[PDB]
Amino acid sequence: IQRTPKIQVYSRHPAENGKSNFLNCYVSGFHPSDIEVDLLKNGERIEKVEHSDLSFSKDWSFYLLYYTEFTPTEKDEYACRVNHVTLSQPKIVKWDRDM
Amino acid sequence: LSSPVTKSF
Amino acid sequence: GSHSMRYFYTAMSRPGRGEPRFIAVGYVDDTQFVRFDSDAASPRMAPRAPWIEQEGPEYWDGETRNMKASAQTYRENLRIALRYYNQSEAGSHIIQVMYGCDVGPDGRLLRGHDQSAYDGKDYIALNEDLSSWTAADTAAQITQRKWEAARVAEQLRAYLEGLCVEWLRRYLENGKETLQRADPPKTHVTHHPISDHEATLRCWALGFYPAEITLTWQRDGEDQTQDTELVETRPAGDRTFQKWAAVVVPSGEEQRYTCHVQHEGLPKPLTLRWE
Amino acid sequence: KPFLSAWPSAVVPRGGHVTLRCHYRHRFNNFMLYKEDRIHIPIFHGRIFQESFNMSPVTTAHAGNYTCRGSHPHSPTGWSAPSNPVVIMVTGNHRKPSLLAHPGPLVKSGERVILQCWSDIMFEHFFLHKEGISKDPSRLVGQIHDGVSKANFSIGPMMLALAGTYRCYGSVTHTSYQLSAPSDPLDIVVTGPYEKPSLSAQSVTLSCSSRSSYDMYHLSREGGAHERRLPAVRKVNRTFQADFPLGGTYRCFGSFRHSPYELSDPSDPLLVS
Ligand SMILES: *[C@@H]1O[C@H](CO)[C@@H](O)[C@H](O)[C@H]1NC(C)=O
Ligand SMILES: *[C@@H]1O[C@H](CO)[C@@H](O)[C@H](O)[C@H]1NC(C)=O
Ligand SMILES: *[C@@H]1O[C@H](CO)[C@@H](O)[C@H](O)[C@H]1NC(C)=O
Repeated sequence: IQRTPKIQVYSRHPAENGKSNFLNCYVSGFHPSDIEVDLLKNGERIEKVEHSDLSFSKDWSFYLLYYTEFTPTEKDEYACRVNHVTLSQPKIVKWDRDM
Repeated sequence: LSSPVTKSF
Repeated sequence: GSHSMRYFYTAMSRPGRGEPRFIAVGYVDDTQFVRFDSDAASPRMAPRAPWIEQEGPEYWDGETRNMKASAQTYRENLRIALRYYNQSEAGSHIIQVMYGCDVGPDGRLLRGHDQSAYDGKDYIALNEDLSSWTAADTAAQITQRKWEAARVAEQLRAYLEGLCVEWLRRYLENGKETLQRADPPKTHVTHHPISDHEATLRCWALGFYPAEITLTWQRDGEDQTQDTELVETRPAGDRTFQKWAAVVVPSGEEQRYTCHVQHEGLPKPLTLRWE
Repeated sequence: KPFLSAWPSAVVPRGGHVTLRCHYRHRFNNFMLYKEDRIHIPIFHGRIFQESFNMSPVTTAHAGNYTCRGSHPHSPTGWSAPSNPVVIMVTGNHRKPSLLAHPGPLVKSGERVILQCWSDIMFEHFFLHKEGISKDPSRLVGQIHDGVSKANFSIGPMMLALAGTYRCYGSVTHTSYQLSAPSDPLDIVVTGPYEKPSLSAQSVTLSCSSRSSYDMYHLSREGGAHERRLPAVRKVNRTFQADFPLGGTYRCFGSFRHSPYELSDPSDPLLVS
């Protein structure tokens, strides 16, 4: 049995334009562990992207945090691209300041 | 400290 | 207290895509402090929190050796699981293990855990008495018979009662400023109109530790727990957490609703309104 | 960097089959192969393999040290870095060596055992290989003495992961990837830490029993020929017992289902008059 990943795209700190911040894509509830996650700037992959070590919750489903330094702007659109064996094509979840 | 106990299936 | 220490093992086969991988992570409460990955140049137990970095070489040597032994054992365990369920040798499979201890305020053992799963489903687990096992199927019954014959439960109990608790104490002491002092959530309420006849009230909690928190919406003092939207608690990236809870309200009834926030970093429970 | 693998085994007999797979960018994609003699000449004249390279039936020509490169068009070279090296060794080219266990094949948990490979033929190298899919051999240089060449492989500390069927091979100079026929198989078995059964006398019949739920029992005469199997039967007194109907010294082992290379600790020696 396989579980599709839940995705949250959000900033570490309250995002203000021009102020240095961190962009997070939190993926969770998925199984098995093999998964692909990219952070996107106007549809293009960010270079330096670090991630947490593979862990799982009490329901045995895995979770992972991918994060990158970024500077909040309204011109630039940031997003998260997640591919999993349960997904035919990779999901794009866009960063929204009120979610 | 992790467990030193072997868990062989 | 109360506090917990947990270790999480992930062992996975991936024929054709790599050699079997073993990943171990260590947690005190909600804070990861160690990791081990068999897919490195030279696999070693590594620090993942600043308050463990000043432990001596004996700690890291011992832990690295133990993790190497564990990695070998669980690679073999994958191979065994294949025979148990009569499965193909070309498939990818996963064993997961979590174990550890919950201690109380003074720092004495309250409960012990040691559970393991195969391919995301429960396999076998140590019972509360820490002397018996619960199996989910026949293969796990084989494993149970083995572990009973080998008296693994006695050893596990000896570890949970002894080293797990003491080292948990030492860890809690090492990073008390970060592990034993809760950080209250910075909180606020936002308004987002859906239509001209309804809108969304969203209650935000940010930057809190530990991860446990309660966010509830009340209409005239009564929980609207059915028609409320909760998100998973999410990590901010700096060992602190975020969460929010939303509710859909009729236009002009914003005054009737209140958001309630309980977290151990707060002296008194929090109540919030939008204006 | 691609991941190169051989299935089911890199150690493969002549006439057998082995498939090389190159996994790169989430695919078993088009790739080129390379030997170790000079690393940047693609074999079979730059042949780009579509799916995977099935060598079947295996000849001595397939033996060698392989590395693959996956196709990567949107890159300066158009091709990936050199993958992990995989050494294909072909067996069945010389007379088999001999493989011996010191002190014996039954090794109790935590301890060590010496697997000695030797031959009359002056083998330059010896290779110890355990039976199993995706297993790599160990190498030692042959020591020459008294007309025979030999090598001692150390195995320990004994765990289930180290148990199984072992075979050793020899390789003569100028043909390092060509191995001999396999030596006769040696089953290295771990004993313990599972609790020892009791062994007693009920013409006589030797009964070995235990409180533990062993699936079957093995009876063995110390200095005997073959071991005697007998399924454990769950008795009324909740003991699991086997009754071996019958001078010398006997020992009893317990074992579980689907676990061929592990036994309990041996029972106390039983003297039968
Ligand atoms: C296989 O090739 C690599 C690099 O070409 C080399 O490092 C390695 O020693 C070779 N393996 C053997 C057994 O010769
Ligand atoms: C190889 O192992 C056995 C027992 O140790 C014995 O034949 C011999 O002592 C060893 N050969 C050596 C150490 O050269
Ligand atoms: C259990 O019953 C058998 C007889 O069927 C007997 O030989 C054996 O001694 C008994 N075991 C114990 C511990 O009493």
